[PDB]
Parts: sequence; structure tokens; C-alpha cells
Amino acid sequence: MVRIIVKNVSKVFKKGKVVALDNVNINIENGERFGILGPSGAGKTTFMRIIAGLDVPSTGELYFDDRLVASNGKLIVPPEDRKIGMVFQTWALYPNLTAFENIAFPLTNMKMSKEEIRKRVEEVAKILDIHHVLNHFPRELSGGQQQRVALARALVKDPSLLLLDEPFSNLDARMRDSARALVKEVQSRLGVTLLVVSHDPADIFAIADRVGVLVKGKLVQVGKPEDLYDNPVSIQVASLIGEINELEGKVTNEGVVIGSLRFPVSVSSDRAIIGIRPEDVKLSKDVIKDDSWILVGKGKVKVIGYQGGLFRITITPLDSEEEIFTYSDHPIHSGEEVLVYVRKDKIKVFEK
Repeated sequence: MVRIIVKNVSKVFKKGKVVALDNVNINIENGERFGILGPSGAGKTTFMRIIAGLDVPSTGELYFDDRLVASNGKLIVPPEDRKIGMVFQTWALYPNLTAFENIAFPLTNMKMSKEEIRKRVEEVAKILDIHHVLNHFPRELSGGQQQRVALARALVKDPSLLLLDEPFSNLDARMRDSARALVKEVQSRLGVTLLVVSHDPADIFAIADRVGVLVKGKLVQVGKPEDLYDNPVSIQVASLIGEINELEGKVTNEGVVIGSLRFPVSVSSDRAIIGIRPEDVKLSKDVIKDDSWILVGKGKVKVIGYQGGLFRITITPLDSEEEIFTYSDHPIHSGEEVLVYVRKDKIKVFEK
């Protein structure tokens, strides 16, 4: 419901020694679900605090629709006037206010009567299915209920923009899919612009339609999540959007050579970095009968792990310490020699 224009936004700390954001430019469309991923929780948080109005750009400008909200060290439109709801891992529920009180809090100075506040709080709580625990303090709420109360608090003033900073990080891993689905439902229902920052790509895949990746304060790539996943600009971006094996080898006429492995790709440099995601690797003891996989050579099993009911099999090529891991239903025991197949079209290569 609001367009956000981020224009040459930079932010420094420590009198300039730390550059948290460096000339960031993004135009977020009204109702878009946009995500940010990157190695720096602090920098992503810096970006979110600037959008919220809790901080300002050192240089550059920020617009909500055609409205200049911050510019060159100045806060022009404060948080309370920006039509934003915040769900931030760092903004907890107030422990000694009930759920009702926590959700009513933002309405305190909105010129509403007691009945108007009650009606609005009850309406939102009904929609989020926490109307029956309004009298509980936060400690007496389940995790899911706490999540819902925090979202209700963010939605009580009918915002145009919902800002989420590590919003599911307090939940047990098993409850996060449900929380991601709730946010999806709320966004669809309200049509709000939504910005989400997270270290976890599952959050971005579940919620965002376009994502930017921040590295050293710079937006290095922006696109649909699946596009970053398959066509990352660098191995660093490749790894931020999902698991990937990173290998280094020599460029030859026959491919990139890494011990007993040879990948049928090339770059102009003497050496190359190969990226191959675990789902794009398959192991066998003899040749398989499947033209959708290509042989890249022999390897030896180094170690096995067990996660998610699957075996995580790590191999190395012969005559190399480089590792490749993949997941499988059955193990191949340590020390075994195996053939290594990959999906040809999924090999990522970069100049070293």
C-alpha cells in the first residue's frame, strides 16, 4: 500500500570508520514482499531501522510514495507518522501488560475512546485467533500466541508497511513454517508492503517475491529468490541463499580439474571456483542409467552425518582435500570409492 524509494542511502558509524550501508538504491513497489539477506545482522538491522524511522541515512534520501521521510542526517517524518507496523526480534512484548494491553498500547495517543480502542483490539485479536487469551500476560502465552500478539500489536493501527526483522527467531524450528504461513496470509489480506530481513533463506523463500543481498554494506544482487538461487553473481551470494559446495580448481581445455574430478565448464582465469549445491550431486558405486546426470569423476567418502532423517555424505576427490557433500536415503560408508555425478546445468563457476 506504499511505495518505498531508497535513494543513495549510506549510513556510517564510528565517525565514518564503519560503513554500514554504502549507496543503497532500491525501489520497492506498493504491496510488494521484499526481502534482504546478508552476512551482517547489524547492517540489515540498520537498513530496517532506517526504513522504520528509528535511524536516518547519513547521506541519501528515503521516500514513502512521494513523501520525503529522511534525508542526509535528518529525520523528517518520524516513525509514528509513517504507517508502519514492526515485528522485530528485539522489540519484545511488555511483560507486565496483558495481551490486551500490549496490543492497545500503540493506540494510546490516537484520539480514540475507550470503546473504540477495545473494539479495535478485539477485532484484530479475533482475526489472529488470540481473542481468548487477551487477559494473559506474555509469560502465560505459548510461543505461537506470543507471535500472534506481537503481530496484532504491529497491525492495530492499520499500517501500509509491515517490517519484519528476524521475526520467527524466537520460535522452535518446528513452528516456523506455521508462522511464515500466517505472515503470508496477513500480507495477502491487507495488501501491505512487506519488508523482511533474516539470516535464514527459508524465511525469504516463504515470504518474499524479490530479494536483495547485502554484502559489506552494498546491495550486490537483487531479484527473485529462485533466480538468485540458480544464478548467483558470486559464490558468496550463492551461499547466502542456500547450501552450496565451494571448490577450487585449475582451468584446462578439458574442464576445471579438482583432483580426480573434472567439471565441464571454463572461465578466463587460471583457476576457478566451482559451486555445486548438494541436491545437484549424486553418488554411486558403478555407472547409473540416467542421462539427466553427468559424470565428473571418482571420489572417496570422508565422513557421514545424519540430519532430517537423511544421510549427509561428504566426499573428497582422490588427490584433493576439497569437499563435496550431498544428502541421501542410504549411506555409503567412509572410505568407499564412489562415482560422482552432477546436474550439468546447475554447475556454477566463477573466476578465482
